[PDB]
Amino acid sequence: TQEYIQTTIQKVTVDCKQYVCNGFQKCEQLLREYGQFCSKINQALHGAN
Amino acid sequence: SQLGNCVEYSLYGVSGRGVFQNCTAVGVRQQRFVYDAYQNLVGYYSDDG
Amino acid sequence: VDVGPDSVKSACIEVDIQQTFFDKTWPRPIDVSKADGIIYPQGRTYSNITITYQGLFPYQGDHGDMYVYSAGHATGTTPQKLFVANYSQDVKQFANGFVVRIGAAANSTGTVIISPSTSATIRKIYPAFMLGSSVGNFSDGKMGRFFNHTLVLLPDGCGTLLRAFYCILEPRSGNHCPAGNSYTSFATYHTPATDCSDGNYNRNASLNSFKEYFNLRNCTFMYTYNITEDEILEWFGITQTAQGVHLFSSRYVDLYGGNMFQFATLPVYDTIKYYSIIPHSIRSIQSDRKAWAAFYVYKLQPLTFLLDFSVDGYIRRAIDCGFNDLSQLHCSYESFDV
Repeated sequence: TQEYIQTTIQKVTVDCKQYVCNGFQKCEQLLREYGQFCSKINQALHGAN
Repeated sequence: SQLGNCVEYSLYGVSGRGVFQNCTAVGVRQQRFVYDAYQNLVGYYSDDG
Repeated sequence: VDVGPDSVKSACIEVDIQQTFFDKTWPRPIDVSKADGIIYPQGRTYSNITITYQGLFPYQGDHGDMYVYSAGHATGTTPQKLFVANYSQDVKQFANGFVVRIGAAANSTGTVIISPSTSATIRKIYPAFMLGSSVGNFSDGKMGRFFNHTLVLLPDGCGTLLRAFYCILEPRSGNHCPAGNSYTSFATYHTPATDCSDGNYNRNASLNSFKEYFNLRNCTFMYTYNITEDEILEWFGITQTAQGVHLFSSRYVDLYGGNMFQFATLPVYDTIKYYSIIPHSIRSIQSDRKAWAAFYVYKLQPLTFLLDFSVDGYIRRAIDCGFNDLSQLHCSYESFDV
């Protein structure tokens, strides 16, 4: 009987600031009004990894 | 004259609802409005001293 | 605004520019961890918290531009020629403004610039600035001329007042003046022997020397601010918004701490694009030369800093969140300890 058990997933991190705004300062300025969004993305993935 | 009560306030354009209490000064006096880490107004230096 | 009479002298004092003597290496870069160069968030205060904040800050590690004022030439008891650096011709782009570290070396033994073998205790001296919208050259081709209205920040009274004025500077045509013969650089000066009496300081000594090189015309304002004398390191800053030019200083709010707070707004609405340091030379006798502290100018930019507010609200420690990857880490967790 063959059985596969997954023990891991691929670990991924995201440069959220770059993902969302691509280096554009106007975007980054607007992104700040959404709070520490990217800190949350990074911390959630860091823990998951 | 209204310490301990819930009041509406408008202090030099800053407004909201809250309860004022007499307490020890923190922060820079010259800046008038003391904010917390979530940007709520948490203290105030009044013109009555 | 009436800013007093024009100078009546037919000539300016000759200025000796010898940059070699001012090419010193005395680095004092911004240490953000010690909260150097920080202008306090303007409309509010915080207590006992660590938060990130967006605003105009100097970069961590920025050496800035060092400027040092010196004693002029002398022969015994009769001061002669002024001795300066090539500062008036060194025009910088203003951009978002700047902060200045003033008197950092005070109380240390230093050098008299004009005489490298002579040592003296270093004393705080205040920077002089010329700022404006447009620049170009003077009659003989040297640069450093400002056109139209120019903002001049000129300390006076032997360091007891800051005089801020916005006016048109009309070069005078006399000997060694910018529209005349044998021009090198304009410079301001004071003569301690007659200007810095223990009691009555000459509150117009530097203004009067400025006036020897330029006629002040169409002044829209002239303001003075008082400075209590001390040898304490202080910070000065300048920014510009739609509301005018904002002058910041640590001495009226956080004298010992160094955080800068706004003390004045000037009605200067054209955009400042350029600035320069007005060289200053002290007409001391040969036997009484002092070492004057260098000042450092650092440029500001819209950076995010992690700011550590103490219980008393002052910023004592900070992180420049774009300095390096380690700094980015601290900022993302909004903490100095991760």
